[PDB]
Amino acid sequence: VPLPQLRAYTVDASWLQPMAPLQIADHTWQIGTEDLTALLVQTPDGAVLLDGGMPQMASHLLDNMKARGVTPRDLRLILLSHAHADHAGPVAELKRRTGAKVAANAESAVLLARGGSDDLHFGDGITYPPANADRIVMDGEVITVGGIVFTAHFMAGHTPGSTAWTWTDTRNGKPVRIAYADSLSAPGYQLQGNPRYPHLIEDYRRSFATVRALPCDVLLTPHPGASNWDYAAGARAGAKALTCKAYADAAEQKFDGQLAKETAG
Amino acid sequence: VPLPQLRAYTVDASWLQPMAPLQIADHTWQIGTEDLTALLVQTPDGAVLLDGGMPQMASHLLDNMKARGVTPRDLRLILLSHAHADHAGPVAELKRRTGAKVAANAESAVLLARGGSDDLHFGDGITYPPANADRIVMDGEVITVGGIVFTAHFMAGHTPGSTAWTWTDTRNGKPVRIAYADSLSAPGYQLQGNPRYPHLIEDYRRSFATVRALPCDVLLTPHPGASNWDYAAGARAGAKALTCKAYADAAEQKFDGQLAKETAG
Amino acid sequence: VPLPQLRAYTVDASWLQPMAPLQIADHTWQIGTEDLTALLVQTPDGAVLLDGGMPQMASHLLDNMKARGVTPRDLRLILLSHAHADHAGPVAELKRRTGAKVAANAESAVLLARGGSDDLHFGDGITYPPANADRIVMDGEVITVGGIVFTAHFMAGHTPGSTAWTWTDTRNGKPVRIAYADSLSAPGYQLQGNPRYPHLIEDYRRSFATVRALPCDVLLTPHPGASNWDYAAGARAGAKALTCKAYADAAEQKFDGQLAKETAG
Amino acid sequence: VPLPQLRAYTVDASWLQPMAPLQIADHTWQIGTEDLTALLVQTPDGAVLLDGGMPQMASHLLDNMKARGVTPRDLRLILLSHAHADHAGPVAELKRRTGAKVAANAESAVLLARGGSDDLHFGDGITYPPANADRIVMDGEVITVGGIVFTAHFMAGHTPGSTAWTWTDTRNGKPVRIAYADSLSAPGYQLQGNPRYPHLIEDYRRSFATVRALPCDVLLTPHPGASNWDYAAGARAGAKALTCKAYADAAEQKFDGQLAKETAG
Ligand SMILES: C[C@@H]1[C@H]([C@H](C(=O)O)[C@@H](C)O)N=C(C(=O)O)[C@H]1S[C@@H]1CN[C@H](CNS(N)(=O)=O)C1
Ligand SMILES: C[C@@H]1[C@H]([C@H](C(=O)O)[C@@H](C)O)N=C(C(=O)O)[C@H]1S[C@@H]1CN[C@H](CNS(N)(=O)=O)C1
Ligand SMILES: C[C@@H]1[C@H]([C@H](C(=O)O)[C@@H](C)O)N=C(C(=O)O)[C@H]1S[C@@H]1CN[C@H](CNS(N)(=O)=O)C1
Ligand SMILES: C[C@@H]1[C@H]([C@H](C(=O)O)[C@@H](C)O)N=C(C(=O)O)[C@H]1S[C@@H]1CN[C@H](CNS(N)(=O)=O)C1
Ligand SMILES: [Cl-]
Ligand SMILES: [Cl-]
Ligand SMILES: [Cl-]
Ligand SMILES: [Cl-]
Ligand SMILES: [Zn+2]
Ligand SMILES: [Zn+2]
Ligand SMILES: [Zn+2]
Ligand SMILES: [Zn+2]
Ligand SMILES: [Zn+2]
Ligand SMILES: [Zn+2]
Ligand SMILES: [Zn+2]
Ligand SMILES: [Zn+2]
Repeated sequence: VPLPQLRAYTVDASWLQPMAPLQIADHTWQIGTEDLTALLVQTPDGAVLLDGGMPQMASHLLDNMKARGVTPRDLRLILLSHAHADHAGPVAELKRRTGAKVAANAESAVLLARGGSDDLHFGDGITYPPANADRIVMDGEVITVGGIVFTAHFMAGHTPGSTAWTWTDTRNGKPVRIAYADSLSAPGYQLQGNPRYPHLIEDYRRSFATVRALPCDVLLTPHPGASNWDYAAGARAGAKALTCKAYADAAEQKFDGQLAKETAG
Repeated sequence: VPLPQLRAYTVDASWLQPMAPLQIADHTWQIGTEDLTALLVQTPDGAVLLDGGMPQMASHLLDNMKARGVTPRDLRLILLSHAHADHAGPVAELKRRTGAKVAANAESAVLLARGGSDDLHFGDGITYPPANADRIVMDGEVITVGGIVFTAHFMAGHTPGSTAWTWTDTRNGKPVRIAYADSLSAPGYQLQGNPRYPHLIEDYRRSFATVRALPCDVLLTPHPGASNWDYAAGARAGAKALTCKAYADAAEQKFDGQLAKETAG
Repeated sequence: VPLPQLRAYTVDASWLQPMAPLQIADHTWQIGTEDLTALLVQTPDGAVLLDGGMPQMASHLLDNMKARGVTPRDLRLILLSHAHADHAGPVAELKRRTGAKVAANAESAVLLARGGSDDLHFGDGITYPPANADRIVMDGEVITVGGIVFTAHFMAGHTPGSTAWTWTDTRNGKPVRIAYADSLSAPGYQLQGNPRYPHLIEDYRRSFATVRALPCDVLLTPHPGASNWDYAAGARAGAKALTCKAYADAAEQKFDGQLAKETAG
Repeated sequence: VPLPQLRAYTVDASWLQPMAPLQIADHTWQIGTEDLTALLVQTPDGAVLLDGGMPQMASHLLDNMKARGVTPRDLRLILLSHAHADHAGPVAELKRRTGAKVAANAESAVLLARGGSDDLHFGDGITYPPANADRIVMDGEVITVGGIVFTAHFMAGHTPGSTAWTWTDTRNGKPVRIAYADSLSAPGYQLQGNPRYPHLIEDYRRSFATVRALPCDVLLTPHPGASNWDYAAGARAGAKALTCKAYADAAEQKFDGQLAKETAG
């Protein structure tokens, strides 16, 4: 009886289904797949990418950038929700193929630099090519690209370094406060008395309150389903989107249910 | 007119004045200099070092370890208060010369890995040889060596990764709850509206409350003067030591004064 | 049509088939699998591991170490042939679970730290958890553990950082010069005019000459088949082993054939 | 008697004396100080910087770049001769303040990432802010920016990762093959039987032959004096410059003399 083969990180096909760029606001586009968010924000001073999805999405992202008039040298900055393989997967390759630099908090930078290995909950089960951050950000710090101001809001829980990114774009000339809020799930996590994350519950509870209070005319999430987006629905892709308040409340109710089930288990 | 020469990080002589090991508790010793703490905790399962002081202290620390019966292979773990040159200075060299592995939180690990460069407040003015952490710890996580349990208590402010380490040793057979609380100073820092540390004030205030509540029969600090230790006073070195409550209260009063002076400046 | 799923690095079952420790010399043991070498050298001053095989082999290696009387704290040093997933796979996890430090040359250290990603020939197709080296070695440098002297002999080609490690053990009291020579294969490589490795051919040719001249009473290789070892053959496992001269000559003949086939292709 | 203060890395004033850009060829400029080379190559596709000199030179380099019409975003690539503090000093800060990415060989990348600490010959005596390489290059590999092709020629000795960079620019319309050859000095080095660099002598001898054979209409060196440049001499700054052949021969004669003196010492 040999040791088991390594198991590839396989996902639902919709997570890997390419889509053409979908406009969210005047200068903000969804350029990932049907079920994984990768946001391109285009400024006169270069482009920002928030998340890249899975490791195998790099070429697709570059194709969609080209379709939008963003060449590899024009990509200046990569920001991340959190450093798991299904959101930061292609960052190392993107850095090699573009001018982009990565800004992230210390927790996300440490996890990215180990390619998602030694995860607090997944171990080495879900890894990806490691990448280095070029700039470390603190909670509430802003990064400004072409007069678009991105604010980091730490919302630890799903990962220690989970971050919501907020900025203001326009839509029909009017300002739109966009909130890219990270995942608030705890998939298979041990929540209570976890020796690798002793204050997990307290961090999640603080993160629900953080998300509830974000400036949030439009909420987007790394898994669009979490905020009720349907990237395949065209002109109605965002019609059913949740508010940040509703997203936080739904995540807290689910979390409270998981806590109760863990106590019973 | 040439550019200025690089300026060495020079310190008061007492900070560099070697001392013989000073016993703090049954298995805990001060082995640094007169004015910089470096704590050696000896267990049947190897030795732990908390801080090393300045970069040039490595050989002295190794001498004091040998005097205590700790060879290079017996040093198993290095913990840090914070990753500035006067506390983590010799860690890289210690790792090369001993069996020791470094455990630190993500913020301290990132700063250590850049040798203290790009400091939020000091820039590149105070650097030291970079070192890599071998284990990343979360707030409240414990590390157990030979039945001595070290608990990390994050107290961000002086640096983002500032940590208090607590453990229980014995003294005349009775348990002694030791608290190695990090610095609570803000030397020359811009406190209000600091773009590199937007929530600095909130973090300091939370850290005062954290220090005030630590299990703390005996408080030690990286600069012994901060907790009223006098490592040169022999059998009375710890006689005047502050409680954790008094240390936090003194640090908060000083901080409030600095805030008021900054507003006036 | 979605993007392809990630493909796991799957291997022949014999590569993953655990075996009990097989004694090579008085203090040198094969403790990996039937078809992947992982050498444990036991000294009074701690144990050295040369290679670990595939990522999923860590627990098996630790079991075999325990069977040999080597606890996790007794493992002092990990050396590598080259930093591909089937030889350095479990190094990150071994470092987390033992006292071991990694010594490697700069090329191997860079590849290990990126977990085998951005490989000159494999791209990101064959990755593993990244690890950091604790000591960088130069060509011909020696590392001495308990009076066993390990000499590094660089033999670039299969990877830039490919290394042969030599040491002298005993067998029936007599000295035995052991040569752990790295792979000399070029599996699917573009050999001529490779922009990522312009001097590939020259390096391979120099490496054949290096291997031919190693001190080599007993040759071992990361894939035992390359040196005609059969780890499942018990008391005759090493009976058919090649000399270093024969191994180099066979590798050069195969390489010359591949060159000719590449020219024709 | 306290431990000694840290000693700053101080240098001759001419090494820190700013100069205005000095044109070497149509698109190649010396933009460092009077006695430290920092070469700016301007292409329609961005600028390349080869070396930056001392750590405190970053702002001066950026000023000279601006004077040349190169903004921070236009700097695309930093190449290095070798990763000592007087040549790679300001690279970390340049990466933070510009769009530049660093390409270097593995040896130079490892030394840069430790900020010059644990030097084979200097120990920790000469350190600088650590930086990460974005691309690793192999011997003979080319990097092309705006149709300027830079070729790496490894010339190990002064450091393991010492590199000569060659490219072709124009001067009065005619092609000029420029050779930026690294230092061939061994200042205070133990040459024979050095355990940290066993093949030092062989590497230096191979490097003399490499430099002698470089394409070399114009030779430049990190210390301009080594190639008989006088950056303060205006229109005659390069008039007395050595050929690559003469530079190698002078370095070999000096090296042979040092070998003989070491034997006598
Ligand atoms: C297990 C999911 C996956 C993992 C993760 O990011 O933790 C990844 C390692 O596989 N991404 C998820 C995340 O929350 O970031 C978790 S939760 C899962 C993702 N979407 C599934 C269906 N719900 S939804 N809201 O998108 O319609 C639930
Ligand atoms: C400027 C001091 C120094 C610096 C630091 O750690 O920030 C170091 C970069 O120089 N270490 C300090 C610390 O708090 O950790 C600061 S505060 C300074 C240290 N001890 C001085 C005298 N007070 S005491 N309490 O020790 O008697 C004040
Ligand atoms: C493609 C093989 C594998 C790869 C490698 O190390 O390059 C790994 C990424 O899959 N390990 C090999 C090595 O040489 O190190 C190559 S060669 C292959 C290994 N053993 C196979 C059968 N020959 S043998 N000599 O062992 O009987 C050939
Ligand atoms: C000791 C010098 C210095 C050191 C170095 O790069 O090794 C640095 C750590 O201080 N830079 C040098 C180099 O070669 O790269 C060495 S040699 C020294 C530099 N220029 C001095 C005068 N000779 S010259 N040829 O420039 O007129 C000799
Ligand atoms: Cl481009
Ligand atoms: Cl020892
Ligand atoms: Cl153990
Ligand atoms: Cl700019
Ligand atoms: Zn996730
Ligand atoms: Zn996810
Ligand atoms: Zn400090
Ligand atoms: Zn201090
Ligand atoms: Zn291989
Ligand atoms: Zn292999
Ligand atoms: Zn040098
Ligand atoms: Zn120099």
